[PDB]
Amino acid sequence: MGMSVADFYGSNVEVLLNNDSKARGVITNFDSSNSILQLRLANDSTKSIVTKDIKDLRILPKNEIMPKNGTKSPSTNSTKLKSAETYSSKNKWSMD
Amino acid sequence: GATTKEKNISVDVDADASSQLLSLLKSSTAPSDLATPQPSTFPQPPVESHSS
Repeated sequence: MGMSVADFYGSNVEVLLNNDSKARGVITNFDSSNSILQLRLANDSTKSIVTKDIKDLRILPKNEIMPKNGTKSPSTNSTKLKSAETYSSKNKWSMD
Repeated sequence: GATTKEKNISVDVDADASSQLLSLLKSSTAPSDLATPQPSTFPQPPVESHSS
């Protein structure tokens, strides 16, 4: 039907600017009066860009954006920091 | 059975929606802004609801 940008706040998308340069990041804000868009990129960096310099916009795929794979990946299986005294391999239950 | 593409899934992400975001920044677009003038109404309620 039709939605406003407030629904797409926090969306990760890529944007090509009038100078044929590309930049992608997760949106944080947009001001109607000045049309000014803040993007918070996953490298812990903030960047404010005024939308008027946008030549074109596109939404990127969710996860696996840089790396290319052909698996469903139902679980993230991540263990960054926070370690316990238990180890798990493949799956806790097999042939169950 | 077997299909041409190994991946099918369902999800929701049409390539045409990306154009709507760039279309909004470029112009209002609205329901009509190109064909000849015609009798139409554009109500704008203060609050929108999906269920009632």
